[PDB]
Amino acid sequence: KILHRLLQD
Amino acid sequence: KILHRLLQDS
Amino acid sequence: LALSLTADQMVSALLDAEPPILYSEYPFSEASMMGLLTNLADRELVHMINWAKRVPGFVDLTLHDQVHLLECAWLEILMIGLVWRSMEHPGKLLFAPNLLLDRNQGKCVEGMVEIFDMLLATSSRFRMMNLQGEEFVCLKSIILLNSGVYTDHIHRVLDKITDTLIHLMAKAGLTLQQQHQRLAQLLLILSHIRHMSNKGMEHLYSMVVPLSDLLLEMLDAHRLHA
Amino acid sequence: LALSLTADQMVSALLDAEPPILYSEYDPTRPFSEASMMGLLTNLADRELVHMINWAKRVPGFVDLTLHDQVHLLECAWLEILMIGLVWRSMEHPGKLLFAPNLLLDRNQGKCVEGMVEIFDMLLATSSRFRMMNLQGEEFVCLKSIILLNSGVYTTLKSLEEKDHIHRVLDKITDTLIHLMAKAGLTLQQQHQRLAQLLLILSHIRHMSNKGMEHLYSMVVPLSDLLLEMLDAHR
Ligand SMILES: Cc1ccccc1OS(=O)(=O)[C@@H]1C[C@@H]2O[C@H]1C(c1ccc(O)cc1)=C2c1ccc(O)cc1
Ligand SMILES: Cc1ccccc1OS(=O)(=O)[C@@H]1C[C@@H]2O[C@H]1C(c1ccc(O)cc1)=C2c1ccc(O)cc1
Repeated sequence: KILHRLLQD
Repeated sequence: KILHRLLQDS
Repeated sequence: LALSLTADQMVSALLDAEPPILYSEYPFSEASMMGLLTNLADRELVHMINWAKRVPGFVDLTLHDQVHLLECAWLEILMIGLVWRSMEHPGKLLFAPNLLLDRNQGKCVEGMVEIFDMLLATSSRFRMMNLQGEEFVCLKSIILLNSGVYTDHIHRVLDKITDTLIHLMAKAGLTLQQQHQRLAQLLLILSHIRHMSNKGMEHLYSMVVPLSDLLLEMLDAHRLHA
Repeated sequence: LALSLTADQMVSALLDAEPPILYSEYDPTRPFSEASMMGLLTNLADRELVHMINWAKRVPGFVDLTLHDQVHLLECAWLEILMIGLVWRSMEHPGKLLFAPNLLLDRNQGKCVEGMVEIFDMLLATSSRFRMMNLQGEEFVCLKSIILLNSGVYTTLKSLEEKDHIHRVLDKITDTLIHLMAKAGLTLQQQHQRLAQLLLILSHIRHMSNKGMEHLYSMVVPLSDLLLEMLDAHR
């Protein structure tokens, strides 16, 4: 869930 | 094409 | 000639050219369900072609150009009509007056559930906005001419239909701000209808049914780039 | 939370949130092939996605959404956003696509990978269409924000609540666009016409995205882990 992580900086 | 016919059809 | 039309003449022309609402052949397996839709869609295609000829500006195009627009926009046009028919039937898709389907019935075919929900979503979105028939016929014509133009005369006509849409909104007593907001809301929906069409044809050209020689001819137009 | 923005404030917000124009790795010594071409594009897109994610955070209204909804919008709109950015960069380079300042390609170089020249011509046609209408940067950043909030707004009682907020934001971006066109000295039928013209192009951008992704999830030349994750959302 990379996108999920990056959206959480 | 069959579509050609219908577009010129009466 | 279509450019010389007034906004009221535009609407009147578009309303008068409306295809009739056809009936389906009088539970569902994947084959029968697909059979009914294919038959219904095959029959509708004939009226759409005659409807297209009466869309102001469409006859001005070469036969090559007419065929191209129809090939690109046919499912979009079928879809917006369906969504419009299902206006006053929340939760259901009214494919025909004798064929009113819901989610669970859409699960009969592999991958159709997803498009059903989108179609239902578009319908309620139309319901929420109180989409009027005058606006609907304008939208449907836009689909025909815009899908797909980038695939000048057409843009002159597109501007005209835009003029008509705003003219309708001004008639209904909308303020200037409400006018462009509503215009935008309507055209953005067309983006989703395009999406539903593309995903729909993704499956359509993988399939069971007999499928019309005309219907396969419309499908073959989209396979060329699969 | 951000509906209290004037048009001018909306614009600078969008303009200051703009991602940079990233560079490729080519290298015009390498004779180029389908694999090299695809690698360049994949590496490029992948790095752009990181900037895109962080740009989205700065789009007014976006962070007011749940993380789930944020994920979904980006999963639906990423290629659309890459595409319109591509089309925008290439506005001053007719018959060419400026993937990067060092990666400028024509349709013939698009033939290097199968089924790509068709989308290439469409991207070209869109780029020219923008040049023809003389699209403005202010109009562009608005368009791109619209794509982000609209491409996956439809596709619970709380899920309908988030939808209404997005609609409020989109209407605010419409107003902004109209505001811009009005200041340019456009009439009113002109504003409405231009508004309609721009939004209709989003349909084509969606079309290119769908057809684009249709080819991408048939594959050779390893997609990045973030790109695979985005790509997986559309099966
Ligand atoms: C995506 C998909 C998967 C499986 C089967 C069909 C699929 O395509 S779909 O997106 O749902 C599509 C939508 C809708 O159901 C399909 C369909 C249609 C058209 C032709 C045909 O041979 C079969 C189906 C619909 C429709 C039909 C008639 C109308 O007047 C209006 C709309
Ligand atoms: C349709 C298709 C077939 C074969 C290979 C790729 C295909 O997709 S395409 O429509 O051309 C697409 C468009 C454009 O080239 C492709 C592409 C891209 C994205 C990710 C990837 O792994 C490979 C390509 C483009 C792009 C790239 C960077 C940008 O900043 C903006 C746009």
